[PDB]
Amino acid sequence: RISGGNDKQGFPMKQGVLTHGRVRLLLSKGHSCYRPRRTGERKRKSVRGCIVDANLSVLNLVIVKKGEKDIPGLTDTTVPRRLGPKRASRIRKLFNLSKE
Amino acid sequence: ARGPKKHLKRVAAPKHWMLDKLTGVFAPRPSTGPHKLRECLPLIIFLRNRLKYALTGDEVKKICMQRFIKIDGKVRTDITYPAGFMDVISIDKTGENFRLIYDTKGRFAVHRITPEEAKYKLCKVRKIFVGTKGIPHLVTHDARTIRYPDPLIKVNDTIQIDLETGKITDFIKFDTGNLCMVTGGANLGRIGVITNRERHPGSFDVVHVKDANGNSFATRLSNIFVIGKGNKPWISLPRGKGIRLTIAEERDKRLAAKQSSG
Amino acid sequence: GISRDNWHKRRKTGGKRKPYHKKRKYELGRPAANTKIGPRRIHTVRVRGGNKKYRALRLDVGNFSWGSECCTRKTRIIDVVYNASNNELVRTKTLVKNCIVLIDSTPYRQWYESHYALPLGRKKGAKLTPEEEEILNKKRSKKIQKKYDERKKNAKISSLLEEQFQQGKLLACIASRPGQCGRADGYVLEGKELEFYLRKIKARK
Amino acid sequence: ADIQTERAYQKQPTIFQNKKRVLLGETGKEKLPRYYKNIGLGFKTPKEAIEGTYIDKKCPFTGNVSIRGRILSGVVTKMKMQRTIVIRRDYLHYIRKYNRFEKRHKNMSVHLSPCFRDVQIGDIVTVGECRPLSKTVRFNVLKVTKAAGTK
Amino acid sequence: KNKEEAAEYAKLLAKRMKEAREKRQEQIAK
RNA sequence: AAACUGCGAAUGGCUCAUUAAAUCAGUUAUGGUUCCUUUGGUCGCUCGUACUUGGAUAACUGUGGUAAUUCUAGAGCUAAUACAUGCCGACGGGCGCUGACCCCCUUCGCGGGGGGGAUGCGUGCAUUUAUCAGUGGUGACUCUAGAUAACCUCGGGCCGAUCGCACGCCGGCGGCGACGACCCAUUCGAACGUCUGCCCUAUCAACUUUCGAUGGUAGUCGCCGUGCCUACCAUGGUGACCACGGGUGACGGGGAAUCAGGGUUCGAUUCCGGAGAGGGAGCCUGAGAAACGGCUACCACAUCCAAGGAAGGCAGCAGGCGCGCAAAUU
Repeated sequence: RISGGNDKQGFPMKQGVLTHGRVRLLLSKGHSCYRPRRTGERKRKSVRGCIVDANLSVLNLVIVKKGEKDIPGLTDTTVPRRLGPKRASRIRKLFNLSKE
Repeated sequence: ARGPKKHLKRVAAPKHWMLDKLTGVFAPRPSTGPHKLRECLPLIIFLRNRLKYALTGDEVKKICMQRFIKIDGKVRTDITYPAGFMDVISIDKTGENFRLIYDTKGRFAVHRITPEEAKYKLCKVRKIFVGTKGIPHLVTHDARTIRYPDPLIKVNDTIQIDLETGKITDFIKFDTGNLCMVTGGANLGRIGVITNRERHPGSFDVVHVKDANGNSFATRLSNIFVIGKGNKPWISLPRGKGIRLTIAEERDKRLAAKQSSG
Repeated sequence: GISRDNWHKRRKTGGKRKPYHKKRKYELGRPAANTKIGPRRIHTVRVRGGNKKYRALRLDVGNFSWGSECCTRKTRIIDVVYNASNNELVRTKTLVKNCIVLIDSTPYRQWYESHYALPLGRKKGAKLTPEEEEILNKKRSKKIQKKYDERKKNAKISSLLEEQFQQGKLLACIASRPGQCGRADGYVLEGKELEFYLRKIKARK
Repeated sequence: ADIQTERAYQKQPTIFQNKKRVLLGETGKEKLPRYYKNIGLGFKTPKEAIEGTYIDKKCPFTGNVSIRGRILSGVVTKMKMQRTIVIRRDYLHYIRKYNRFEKRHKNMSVHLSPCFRDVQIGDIVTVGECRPLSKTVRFNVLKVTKAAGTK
Repeated sequence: KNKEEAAEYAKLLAKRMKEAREKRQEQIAK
């Protein structure tokens, strides 16, 4: 799955912008590619279009369906899963616990 | 401009705090509370400037955060808490209680009261209104809302409330012959008997007051605070009994006291 | 933006005014809520002090009142026919206060049927719809019919009100501000007010 | 003497005029209830306000205004506006250097209710302060005193 | 607390209104 | 420690450019508005999974892009005081209703008048369209309170889904707190009303009214009153008692420089009020800003650049340059 990336200048690809190059958006809280410094602050930033072309420095991909072969450093390796649930409902759901 | 101010310049502070000008630029800006900014006494002023229990504001903060100060029976940790007229300050560790009463020079006197008298206070009622299914209400000068008041209590009367329960114990009607105190203006701090009230519709009423020694003065109705029924007070008056002395008699008493005591 | 200050205005003598400050936030104005007729669409605008105003943009339902009978029902708004301020507020059909509207008469008519004990009125063409004549004829005891008769004794509807009830529409006045509260409420026009507004609409047409 | 001379219906908002009547007990226009109040400070409501028919939302007696603040006086100078008149207030201003005064005046545009009829230029009018009624109008005529040089 | 305060005020109001009625009767006696 | 959340950052400090009934001062009003916080503090007043509910996301771990910033993307986890759409609890209710049963006063002829009863309807002052009492107030309300008919917002609406070391009571109860939250109380305010008072100038005598100029009516908008704005209507409104126009090396005041008495000058400057943050303009958040040690543009300057781009605002404290007769320590 194409999950985004950065262009030649490192600018990230915004999800909704349907273009090939770069645009300047007045971003705010709740948008990607922006972290507000103070509450209510909006800043205009340059972001890359979500359409993939050759003028990208990196393109992030997510494996959603495995094949018949394991990549030497991507699938055989088992990065440990840690930090189990904390909310009591999540605890009794994950371990499949009843009311009592 | 742009919202409320949080500072108070030391020279813009109320003059009855008796602050001096060389200590600092700022005065303790009293916090919002039951009493107005210009007619209150911040707890730091009382604890440091009057009682001299503390030398700096930090020591006042230590005293207050040790939960030693009770205003109207409630522990108050705010050092700029506005304490005002008839408010009871009780310090249990040292076992003394004070009532904030104006002295005859318009300033809050250090008036010590017995622990029996520290269980109540007098509150002048500011408005009476009916709300929430025909339930009468009562607003005092202390910003206390007391539900279900006596139907005979009207505006400008003063009630007596027990501090522990916060309920009306007794009340004095506003009428001629009743003792009163002046809480604002030139005659602020004076105690006398109400003799006559002049009503000016659409404007401020004028109440005329006579001292024990027959001195007669007047002030606006909003500045009148009736103390007791008739000429006897329901609270203990300060060292001066509300009599304002002319500067000649003040000087004469000072000279006589200097002569007699060596 | 839009300002409501008075210091941009000429003096009473007619002299020009020189501003001593630039526009303040508390002097602002906002675009009008041209509340048209359509499916309910209300936008919320945050105002001074953190309170909320309900900027209604589309409304087709309102809580109108029949003052003489003291019967207020939720009713559908059909049309606007008179505006005492601007003609274009009728041509473009915007709901503002004190504008004359056409509302349905079905809830008031149905309540009147629940009131109905009157003698023969307008029942010529009939309706022949079953389970509706229960509310007019019914089976009832003696004292219930006595109460209904004593209610009929004081039943009196104006001829103009009848003529409107035949058409299924009623003339009403918007007594609320839809652009500020989000509600288009009011009262049904009756009496000399109804006559006056009928003359106004007739002369306009 | 039509009252409805505007594009909207003119009526006192407080008075409900659509109450159900009785046919056998009604012959001609029975009554239209009149809303009026007595303003404070000892001002008596004029008769023409109580038994009149005019609709004035700025009238101190039959309108929505409340009189509060300054009670002033002046002489009527112009009556060329609808329900509004211009009064002139003359006073003497002290100049301390010369120990003398100078004549000065200010015109106030005040609202005049239709309860005061046949008010003439030169009459002394008592005005009361109210909320801003227009751009320049902040006072309402409360009592009209006929000039000494009148009929 | 609400119930008790309402009851106490009802009793006080009954007393106050009864004394007002008695005072009005005494005034109209003269 | 980090990070999410909350709060503050709208105070303070600086400067006096603009500004001549403007600001400001005394006086008065808000019965024409809003108000974080403090303090009293309606907080079982709703009549048919509650022994605790749900997408998440930071910190953290890892993969990165860009010459560059307090730039940020992708992936793996995990919380709550961004947020409750419960009615096991007052659960018998009470109150007001489109009415299947009931009994009476001289009488077997339609007789005028009384109380219970269910499937079927509803039940709070912040939100607008309603009588007699008109609970309690004001000088004065179209005030407050009450009653009936209804309504109640995609961008919903208040009636609590959480923490605090002692060990204690005849599947249950309990004491102190903390934090929230509608709404009432002017605590701090703010805003808007011009009652009176301001420098020089007529070589400024008439000014305002396609563009609101003065008023009226109805609305829009606004927190509210109001030509504040719109439509229609009426021609008004202000001036030699200086309007209007121009100038000011004009921020206003408290106040400061001689004492005969009277005055003449000054007040950028530590207190109060106002305004501004290079010049304009427009906004987000918020109770409060048209905020600039917030954002977004344009105008004028100006910084880094790998030339793709990115980042600016000392009339804050110090310090530089410049300007100058003229003013201090990074």
